[PDB]
Amino acid sequence: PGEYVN
Amino acid sequence: GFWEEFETLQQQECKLLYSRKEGQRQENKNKNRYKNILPFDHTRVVLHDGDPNEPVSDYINANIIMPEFGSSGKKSYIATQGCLQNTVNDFWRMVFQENSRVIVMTTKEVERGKSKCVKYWPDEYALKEYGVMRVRNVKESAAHDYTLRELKLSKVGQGNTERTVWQYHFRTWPDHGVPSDPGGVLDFLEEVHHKQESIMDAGPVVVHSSAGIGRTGTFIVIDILIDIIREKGVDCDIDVPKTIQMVRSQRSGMVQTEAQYRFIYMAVQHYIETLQR
Repeated sequence: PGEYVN
Repeated sequence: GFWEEFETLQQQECKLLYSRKEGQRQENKNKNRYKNILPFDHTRVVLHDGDPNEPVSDYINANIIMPEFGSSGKKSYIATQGCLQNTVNDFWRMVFQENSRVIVMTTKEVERGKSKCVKYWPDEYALKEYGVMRVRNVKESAAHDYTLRELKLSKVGQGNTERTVWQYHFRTWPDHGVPSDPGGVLDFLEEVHHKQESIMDAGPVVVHSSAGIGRTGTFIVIDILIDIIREKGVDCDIDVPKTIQMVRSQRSGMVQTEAQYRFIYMAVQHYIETLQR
């Protein structure tokens, strides 16, 4: 899983 | 001011910091595309009827979004992320359980080399089993900005559970930013709305994007606001911040960017101007 900062 | 309004919203997040504990459980870690984007426990879609050998079978990264506190399911939405390879079966369990008959996909499967949604529908005319669910792709209808897929969903081994699920797949949203004008989205949303309205017992409309918050929140908030204008007319009160706050009380971070915020206002204004013509 990762990181959504768009 | 749009810039001031969106900044004020981004600051107000500290009071919608509701628990997200189920999505943080070890068993659910690999069911989230993004470690930090999780459903609130109190509005999450709880999946029933799971495989009794699976210790945790009740989790999907998705929340019910009601435009108003009393909303029927037919007037509600499910905001969710695009399927992961290991959550396709849970996605169809959700669609079946919630009686959803319309799905709004806001991404391609892949954009800029990254998976935004694993394909969860069969090729046209084909039949696939996804766990206990069976799906036939009956027909695809291709429009300029979107493709409609008529899917028939049923539970394997149980007759008379079949229902049609209409997947509206928006295909031209830009890889970065938002469409420069809302005409395509407005025409797409009009078809989605009439389809949902035409189905008697329909459950919530499922709407998804890579994380289930940015494009998903943009489409849902536009749809809510246009439906207010449908009921109340072009001179009604429209409060974009308050509507964003309402959906954000039900899933964190809905509407991610200032361009999306500006796009919502533009979509509503264009909807109004087409009516006034």
